[PDB]
Amino acid sequence: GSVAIVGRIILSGDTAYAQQTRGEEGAQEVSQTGRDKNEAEGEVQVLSTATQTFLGTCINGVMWTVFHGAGAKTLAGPKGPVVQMYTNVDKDLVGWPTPPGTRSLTPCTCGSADLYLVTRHADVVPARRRGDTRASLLSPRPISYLKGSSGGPVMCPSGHVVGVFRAAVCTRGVAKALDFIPVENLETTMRSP
Ligand SMILES: CC(C)(C)[C@@H]1NC(=O)O[C@@H]2CCC[C@H]2OC/C=C/C(F)(F)c2nc3ccccc3nc2O[C@@H]2C[C@@H](C(=O)N[C@]3(C(=O)NS(=O)(=O)C4(C)CC4)C[C@H]3C(F)F)N(C2)C1=O
Ligand SMILES: [Cl-]
Ligand SMILES: [Zn+2]
Repeated sequence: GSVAIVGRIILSGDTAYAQQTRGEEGAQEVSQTGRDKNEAEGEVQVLSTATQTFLGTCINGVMWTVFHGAGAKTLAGPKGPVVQMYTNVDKDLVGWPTPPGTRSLTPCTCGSADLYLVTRHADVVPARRRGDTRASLLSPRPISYLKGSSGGPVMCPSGHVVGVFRAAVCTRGVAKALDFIPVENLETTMRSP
């Protein structure tokens, strides 16, 4: 089974919109055959396997997502399934060559502490950065609000990408903070010998 693109999260600065591109049947077919003839576009994709769904974020020519969503699976593409370029279980990180037609977000170099997560439902969730990999939510959220958004982007006010959403700091079913793979750690992954 392959990972399939089933939609994209269109970013328009302050707001986002979730556009579905595959229904359940089409999604399953793309994952089964590993072949996807739709011309992809955008920077944030909605991804699905046979059993799960989550997000992927295009950065530095690679579409990144979480290992706990994609495993080591191939990505369905126009020429057939595409093997993962990066697979790091320790970081819960995987990457494929960015699908043709997509574009990459720019890594943030402005150091702003005011961040926002874009969820799979196109919700924008403000957060305040707390160290390298964490950001505290301005408003607590039920975990169901954030489920399915692993692999989505954490952004700065200028529309730069700061990190890739990995996990929620969550007790008693309420998320208080975000854990994300910082963009600098993606560059390290692309530099690791
Ligand atoms: C309690 C909780 C919120 C469920 C949990 N918090 C939590 O563990 O907090 C601690 C303390 C602060 C950071 C974190 O340190 C531990 C690191 C965990 C990890 F992430 F690195 C991780 N590495 C793995 C590597 C290999 C195999 C499996 C792995 N499994 C992992 O974590 C698991 C999964 C991850 C998850 O749910 N991610 C999200 C999501 O949407 N997934 S998903 O799309 O629906 C779906 C399941 C389809 C793919 C974004 C959060 C959303 F729900 F908000 N988890 C549990 C959590 O977030
Ligand atoms: Cl990391
Ligand atoms: Zn920035």
